Amino acid sequence: SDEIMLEDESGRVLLVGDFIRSTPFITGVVVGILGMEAEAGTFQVLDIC
Amino acid sequence: TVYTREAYFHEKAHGQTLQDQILKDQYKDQISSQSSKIFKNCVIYINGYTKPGRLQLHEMIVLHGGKFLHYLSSKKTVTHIVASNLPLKKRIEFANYKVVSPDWIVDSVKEARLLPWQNYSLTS
Amino acid sequence: SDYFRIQLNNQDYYMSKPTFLDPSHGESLPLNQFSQVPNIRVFGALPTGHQVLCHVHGILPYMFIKYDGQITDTSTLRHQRCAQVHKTLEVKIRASFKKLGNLNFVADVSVVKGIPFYGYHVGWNLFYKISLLNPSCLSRISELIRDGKIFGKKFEIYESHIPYLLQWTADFNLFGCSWINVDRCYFRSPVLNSILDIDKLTINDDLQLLLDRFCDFKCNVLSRRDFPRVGNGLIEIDILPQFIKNREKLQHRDIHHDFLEKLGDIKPYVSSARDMINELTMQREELSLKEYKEPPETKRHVHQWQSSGEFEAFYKKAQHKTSTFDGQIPNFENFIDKNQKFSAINTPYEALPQLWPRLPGLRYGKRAFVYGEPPFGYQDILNKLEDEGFPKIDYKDPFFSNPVDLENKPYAYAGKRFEISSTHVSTRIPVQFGGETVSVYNKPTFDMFSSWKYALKPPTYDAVQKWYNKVSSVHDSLTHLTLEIHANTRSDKIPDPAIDEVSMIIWCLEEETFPLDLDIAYEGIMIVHKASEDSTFPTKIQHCINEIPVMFYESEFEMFEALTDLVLLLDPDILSGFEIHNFSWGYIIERCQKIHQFDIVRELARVKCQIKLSDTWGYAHSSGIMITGRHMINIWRALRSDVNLTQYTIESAAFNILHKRLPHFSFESLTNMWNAKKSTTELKTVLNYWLSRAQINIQLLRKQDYIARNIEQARLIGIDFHSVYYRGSQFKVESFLIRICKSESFILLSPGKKDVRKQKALECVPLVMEPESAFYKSPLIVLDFQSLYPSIMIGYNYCYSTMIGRVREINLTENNLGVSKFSLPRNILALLKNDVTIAPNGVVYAKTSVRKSTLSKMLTDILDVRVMIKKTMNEIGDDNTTLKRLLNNKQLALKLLANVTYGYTSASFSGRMPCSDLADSIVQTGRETLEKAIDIIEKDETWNAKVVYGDTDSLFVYLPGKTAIEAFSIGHAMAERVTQNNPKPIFLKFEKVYHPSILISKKRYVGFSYESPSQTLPIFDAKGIETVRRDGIPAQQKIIEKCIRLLFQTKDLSKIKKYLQNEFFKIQIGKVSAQDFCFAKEVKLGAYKSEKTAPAGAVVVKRRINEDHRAEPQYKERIPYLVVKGKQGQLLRERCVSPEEFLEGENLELDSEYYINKILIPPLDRLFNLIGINVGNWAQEICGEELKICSLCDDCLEKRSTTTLSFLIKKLKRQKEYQTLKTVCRTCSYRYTSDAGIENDHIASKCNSYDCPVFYSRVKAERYLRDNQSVQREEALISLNDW
DNA sequence: CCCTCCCCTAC
DNA sequence: AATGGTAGGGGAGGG
Ligand SMILES: Nc1ccn([C@H]2C[C@H](O)[C@@H](COP(=O)(O)OP(=O)(O)OP(=O)(O)O)O2)c(=O)n1
Ligand code: SF4
Ligand SMILES: [Ca+2]
Repeated sequence: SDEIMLEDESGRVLLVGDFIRSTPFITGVVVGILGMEAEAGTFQVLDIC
Repeated sequence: TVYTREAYFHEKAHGQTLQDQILKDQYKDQISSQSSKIFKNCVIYINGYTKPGRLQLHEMIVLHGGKFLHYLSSKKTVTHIVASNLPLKKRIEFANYKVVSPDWIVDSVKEARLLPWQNYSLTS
Repeated sequence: SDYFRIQLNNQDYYMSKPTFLDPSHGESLPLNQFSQVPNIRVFGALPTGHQVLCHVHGILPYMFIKYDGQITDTSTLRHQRCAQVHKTLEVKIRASFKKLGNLNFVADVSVVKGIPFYGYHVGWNLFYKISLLNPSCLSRISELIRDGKIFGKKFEIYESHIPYLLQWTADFNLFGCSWINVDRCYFRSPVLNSILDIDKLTINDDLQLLLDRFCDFKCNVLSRRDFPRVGNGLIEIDILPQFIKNREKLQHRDIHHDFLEKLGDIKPYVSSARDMINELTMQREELSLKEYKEPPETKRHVHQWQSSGEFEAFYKKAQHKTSTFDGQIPNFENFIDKNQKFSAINTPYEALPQLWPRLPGLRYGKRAFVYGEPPFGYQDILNKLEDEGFPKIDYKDPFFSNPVDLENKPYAYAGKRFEISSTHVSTRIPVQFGGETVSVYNKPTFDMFSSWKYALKPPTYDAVQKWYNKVSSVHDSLTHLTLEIHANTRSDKIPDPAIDEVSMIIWCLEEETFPLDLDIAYEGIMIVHKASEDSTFPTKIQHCINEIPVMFYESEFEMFEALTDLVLLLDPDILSGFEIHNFSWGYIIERCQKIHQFDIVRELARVKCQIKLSDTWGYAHSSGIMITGRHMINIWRALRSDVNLTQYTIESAAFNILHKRLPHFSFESLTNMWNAKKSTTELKTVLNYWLSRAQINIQLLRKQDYIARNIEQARLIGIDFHSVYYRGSQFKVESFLIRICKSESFILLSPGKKDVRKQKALECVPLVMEPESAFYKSPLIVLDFQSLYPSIMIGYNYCYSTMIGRVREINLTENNLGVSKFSLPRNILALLKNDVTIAPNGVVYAKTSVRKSTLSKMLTDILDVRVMIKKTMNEIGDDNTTLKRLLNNKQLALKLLANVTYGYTSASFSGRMPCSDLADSIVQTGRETLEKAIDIIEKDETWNAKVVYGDTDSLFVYLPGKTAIEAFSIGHAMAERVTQNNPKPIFLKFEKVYHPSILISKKRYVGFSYESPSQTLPIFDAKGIETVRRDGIPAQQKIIEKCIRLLFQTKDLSKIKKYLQNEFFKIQIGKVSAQDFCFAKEVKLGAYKSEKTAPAGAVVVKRRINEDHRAEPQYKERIPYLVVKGKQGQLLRERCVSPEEFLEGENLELDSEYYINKILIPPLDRLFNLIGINVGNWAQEICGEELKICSLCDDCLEKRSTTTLSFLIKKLKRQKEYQTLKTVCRTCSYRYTSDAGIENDHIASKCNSYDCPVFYSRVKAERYLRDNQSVQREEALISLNDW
């Protein structure tokens, strides 16, 4: 898996965008993802919390 | 009832006994009281390779009295057991039993009298 | 090609009302019609890959009986007699069933000629040809006829044991899993059936061209009203026997009616072997190999037996008895009755077209004396020493590394003295001059100021440096489908087809052999999910999978209907599953039959209508559930038959074959992870779990090549796909015999059960020489005949058609031979005074010159195929290990087929055509050949070799001190000489050589085998010993193998003793994996006389059944169990600790003493008593935290700085081991979880697979951490640190 | 101490 | 409801 995916005990969606690409991440932590829905079943990342 | 397999061996033994009796009846050339009852009330089972070979010693055993056993199912219903070679484990298991060389039957047939197994014992 | 081709996959027969495509009249009774006629349904596949249902009409089963008439009839009384006998038989049969007309049971009777196959018959024999309308009643009618229920006399029946389908295939030259050729066919109502989208999806250009060429929509298309579609296939067709072009290609020969072979007037007898040979040659040509050839050698055989003279005298007496008084001597030309007017009658194959529908240098010195030359040389010394009486090579007997284990006791066993001496300098005898030892008697006198120097050389510089340096566009296969289920059980009770519903079904069609390339993903997931449940669940599942499309249905019934529709659309030929009895298809069938009240078996079948009773034989052996038009296999049973595993578990099988480890979770874990409102990780884990199960099963079937091997076997034998693994080998033997013998107008006897039971017993047995229990240090040459019994059949001409009778009791009135009694001609023996062969038991057999046997031809073809396969196997060395394995499997199958062909005789139990005399002669001549080979080997003075062991064909030749190099040539010479002295078909091969060999008893030997001189690493070969037996435990097998290897390599008993002591100490302490100490014995619940006589595993099975009735093991299924410690006098069956109960037991300890004694002492003693030592002596020779003998903290000496260090070291080691085990388990569970973070370690710890040692190690580590000892160590640490 | 039943293997 | 024979050995329970 070369892409970061989000889960909140209800579903899993794909996260895209250069904001989240240039940031290391480890499973078990929670962040606030903000953005707009992409053309496909993916969520764009614009700002993070 | 069901044939199964345990009764199959019993029927096979009965058929072998019947065939031996038929062969004895057919072979009437044996002299009376001579070379015909030397192996009376004696059961001989062939074990392993024998120099005369089985189905030839079998005829000598059947014609000259006694019953031939093909399967040593029970150790009580056998008097003499014939085996040219015996391993150490089988020698230990068959202790106190009369094990003789296969030449004993042919020697008794040639001599026309039952021969003791003291001299013809497999041991020593 | 120009012929319609359908691959005969499955065949079935059903009764139907007569039509104008079926014969409605009989030749014997033209005034009576047929109430019903039999029809054959064939489920075939076109070369394009599309399925097709084929209906075969006009095929009527028939049987033969003795003719009561004469050969002088004027072709008019014969018809009246046939009509009378037909009427009488029909009336009697109908009365038994409980003139009129409307024939329903017996169709027609005719008079045909033939040659009986049971015995030596030359002249033409007339036989009745009774044709039956109901094939299902063939056995009943045969039983009625054989008992004389219809006729007054007990008429013998002929050709009744052959199945209807097998008889039809043999008559029409049909082969299973092979193309059928028809010139024209009658199409059903629709040209392309469309259940849902079948017609549109499966339409292709090839089908269009085929239907345009072979159909015109004016004549081939049948009426909808009279011929509706019955099969659930794309296209259904109807044919006639005339249409089938597979016939008219057989080679019919009439040479058995007289002595044609002897008079001289006029190899691939089986057509199936040619295809296999061509395929094998094509396969071997892909590797740029050479051509195929075999150079024969001339045989100088004379072969009189032990009792040849008595048999010859009896034969002369019989010839004197059975001979006409003076008169003209019989001749081969005029022995038979010529001008017999036998041309009026018709041959059995010529009667088939009748009743058809018929549709429209250094100086010595200044003064030096030279001594005499040595008497010997470098090369002659060994020969002189051997001639002196000592072996050329003095192989070292087993010894002791140190004399402390000698014990100074006599080593003997069963009265045989054994001399064992150590190589240590303490026990080595001093060098003696002139035969007298020299030693010092006076006390040593040491002086003052004496210097001494060390003797042993130090390791060399080079050794230390070296140590540091190293350290085809045609469908020729069967479509495959796999199904698996998931059930939400309540608590821990396993799935139940009565209270538990199916929640998920996973299917994966095998894409390798699936044609038509239709629009599907080849994998699908079906899960029930009511709309009243939690929402967004389908989206979550789809996003979790994202590769395999998933279909969701509101109710279980809708899901089952969708699965049935998908099965109909794909129309797979094979339905599979690891356990299709308690799970997979069986669970779904049980659910539908119980709660849904739906007959899903009929829906899954390929026929809408016309389908009875369950078959216990199918459940016990294989393929318990039968679906019409499809073949189902119990894949776990197939793996059990193919590979010899110890658990036969999906995880265990995957690890053993595919080398993939699969974690196993309890059903409670599955039902807790499959619940709603759960994390996506759990759903992904369970979905990947089921997907991995299905894919692993598919890969297992692909790797084992079960489908391909079964298809090849069906093609070669001629039977259908199902009968290869469903029916026994007698079916294959009957098929081969019928196919071979139908070309010679042969008629086969069908004796009843009573005749087989009353047949002569089998007194003649194969020779099993008793071996000598000793350790053979010198190389042992083993010689085994290749296809000894088939070679005997080929050479001595032993077959049913070449038997004159037993040498004794021959008479011209009545003789007993096998299971039938016949009469001999007046001067048959006088005419055959030269072309006869006397069996060693006293049976006369016709020579090959006067009569060639069909069995000889069949066995010769089989042996040629096997020899070619073996040559191809030997020609490929390490190039492709899978091709070698496939060739080995094929040659094993061919050898098994030949053995079964032999075993068709001597079948006194469950035998359809047995013959005691023939099999007795075969085994007796085999024993005589073995005895002659032994005599030949022992007679030659060039080698003093004496045979010590011998199997039915194998011969163990001992070569004392032959250096193992000349042994190869010696064995080759012995094999060549024995083959030369034997007949032409009989051949003896060198096989392998046992350098180190141990002979324990009959059918039990272990040793190192050297297949070829070029081999450098010997291969461990074991037969019958506990290493290969599955009745023990893996630990004992490993211990025995290690001990045998050490004894054979180092020959030092001290190392073996030390290893055994270490293993015993480890077992007593408890540092064992607890996985290699479990037994694996199959249990048959319904095959036990009583509970007292039940096996140890039966107790565990009953205990598991008591707590839950759904845990019923399948027939012959291994049940693991262990033996925990118990009170003195307790029975072994009482404890019967299951591994699940043993591991869960808090205070359960395995019986170390019981294991160490009863699993190690007997086999090790048996393997070692031949040397002169017993392993029992070695076994018997072996308050406070620390080990102060005795001492709060339970420690006398404080030693804080050392005690706390030791405690910390032990705790750190245990913690590191536990962490490594947890990491390994997490990595393994990542396969399903697909995540390395939290909620995956919990899933990894949830695994409880009993086929993986990592789980046992983790359980042991957890027990050690939670043990009371760990608490004591912590308390001691706290007390010591309290300062 | 030997027989019977069950398990397993070799041909 | 179907089953190809032969042989041989070992271990547990009851004599
Ligand atoms: N299940 C079996 C195995 C063997 N035999 C008989 C017939 C065989 O001819 C003989 C010897 O069989 P082998 O297994 O030693 O091998 P083959 O003789 O079949 O041939 P090869 O040595 O080439 O493997 O024993 C039998 O009747 N049933
Ligand atoms: S135990 Fe650990 S390793 Fe063995 S299978 Fe289950 S998870 Fe994989
Ligand atoms: Ca062989």
